This record gives sequence, structure tokens and C-alpha cells, in this order.
Amino acid sequence: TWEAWDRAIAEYAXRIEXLIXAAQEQQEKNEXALXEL
Amino acid sequence: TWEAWDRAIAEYAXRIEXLIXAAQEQQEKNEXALXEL
Amino acid sequence: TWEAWDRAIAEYAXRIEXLIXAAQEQQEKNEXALXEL
Amino acid sequence: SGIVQQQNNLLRAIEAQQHLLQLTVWGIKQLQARIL
Amino acid sequence: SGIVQQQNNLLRAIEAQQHLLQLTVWGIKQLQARIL
Amino acid sequence: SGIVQQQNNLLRAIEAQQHLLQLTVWGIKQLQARIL
Repeated sequence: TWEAWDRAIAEYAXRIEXLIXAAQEQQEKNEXALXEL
Repeated sequence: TWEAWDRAIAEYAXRIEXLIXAAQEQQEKNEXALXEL
Repeated sequence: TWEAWDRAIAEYAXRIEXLIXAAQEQQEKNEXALXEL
Repeated sequence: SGIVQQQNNLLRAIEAQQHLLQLTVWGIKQLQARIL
Repeated sequence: SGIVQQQNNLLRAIEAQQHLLQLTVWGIKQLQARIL
Repeated sequence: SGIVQQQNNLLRAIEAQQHLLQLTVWGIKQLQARIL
């Protein structure tokens, strides 16, 4: 179905927009580690 | 509208193809810094 | 045509899913180099 | 400082694809609805 | 250890766009077929 | 040398998504036009 797909996209676009959370919040440790050095 | 969207995509796909400018032109500082080391 | 496009997408989505091969298999050298250090 | 400023530029580009991916999807949904 | 764990998080995000890009395309192909 | 050669491989992959994102959009535009 198309609402199976709308749901399956939205959740997936959730996972990505989770990863880019994890990433964005390293980048701002890295921009902490860079503070010291 | 759809030409509102065509315009709003194209500009956005501009920003990205700006970032990937900024990035591509670090990668080739990094590939300069790597020259030394 | 649309099968010109289906083919031209699939091959391209091949190249990417080749790069993300190359990348995934650095990330797991990096996660080897990180072993030592 | 440049590499970190850059991983940031990769991160940045990906975020911009994320908005562009959602825009393509909007288009698709408008076509789904109009054409069905 | 964090940066490597992160490049991994970029790599990870890209892989997730790859699956999302293929999903948009499926939609497109269903519209191509229905509307032609 | 490998990590830099790799950030390059991320950069590379993103560029390839950019071309694939534009291709999906072409499809969408052909459907917009045909179906309206």
C-alpha cells in the first residue's frame, strides 16, 4: 500500500534525522576536544 | 504550487551543490596538509 | 525513456552502494588503526 | 581545525539532502493523491 | 575514538539515505506505471 | 592517509546521491507534467 510506504518512509527519514542526533552531537565533542587542542 | 516547489528544490539542491564547494575545496587543504605529513 | 531512466538510476544507485564498499571497508582500517592506538 | 570544520561540512551537506529528500517525497505524495 | 565512531555515523546516515532514496524511487515507479 | 582518502569517499558518495536525487526529481517532474 501507499500508507504502508508513507509510514515506512517517515520512520526511515526518524532513523536518519537519530543518526544525524548522534553525529551532530560528536561534531559538537569534536568542536570540546578542539577547546583543549 | 509546483513551480514554487521546482524553484524551492533547485535552490536547495544550490545550497548542497555550496556545501559540497566548501567540502571539496577542505578535502583538497587536507590532501596540502597531507604534502607536509 | 523511462527504462532508460530506470537503468540509469539503478547503475547510479551500483556506484553509490561501490563507494559506500570503499568507505565501509576504510571505516573498518580505521576501527585496525584504532587496535594499535 | 579544518577537518573538524569539514566533517561538519559533510554533516551539513547530509542535512541538506535530508531536506531535499523530504521535498521529493512531498512531490511524490502530491502525485499519489492527484493520480489516485 | 569518537571521530572514527563518527565518520561511522556519517557513513551510517548515508546508508540510510540510500535506502530512503530507493524508497522514493519505488514510489516514482508506481506512479510511472499507474499513470502510464 | 587512509582517513583523508576516506572522508573523500564520503564526499564522493554524497556527490553521487546528489546526482541520484536530481534524477528522482526529473522523474517527478515528468509525472507532474504528464499527470497535469
